[PDB]
Amino acid sequence: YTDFENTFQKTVEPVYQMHIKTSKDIAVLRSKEWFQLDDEDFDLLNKTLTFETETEVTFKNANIFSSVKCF
Amino acid sequence: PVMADLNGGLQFVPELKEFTAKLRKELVETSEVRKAVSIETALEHKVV
Amino acid sequence: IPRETIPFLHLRKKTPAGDWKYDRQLSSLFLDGLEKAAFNGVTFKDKYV
Repeated sequence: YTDFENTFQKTVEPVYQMHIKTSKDIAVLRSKEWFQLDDEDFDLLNKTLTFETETEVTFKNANIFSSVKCF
Repeated sequence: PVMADLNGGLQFVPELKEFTAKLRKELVETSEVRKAVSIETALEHKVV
Repeated sequence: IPRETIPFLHLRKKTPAGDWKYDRQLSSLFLDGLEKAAFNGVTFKDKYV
């Protein structure tokens, strides 16, 4: 089968945990556009964050995705 | 005896040690953040 | 303590310039303690020296 326009994949990702220990970790997270706090002035230092993501993918071919959603 | 102050006004900077430790952190923090953010931006670009 | 007289015993305070100068308030604390010591005595109970 080579009909990649009809394919799609939804994955429930494993829950990822980050312990934010330093202000470097905070800066590295704020550098990511996808990281979107409700309150931008939220204090991340010494906090444990959990990311509960789902990935929706559509294929162009076997190896390359035509679209990626992670939310 | 002669006492020559060749100190370049340094004595008039109050709380000098703290002032030097703050300039050091402001520099090391900026260095380490830029290193980490550039390494992650390269790895993101690599993945995509 | 007269105005513009430095007591024979006094405390000094470090100025923002980093010089140690007579301080009337600290000196008043020290001298009042000495006066109380001289009338009432002072205890050192539970000091390890």
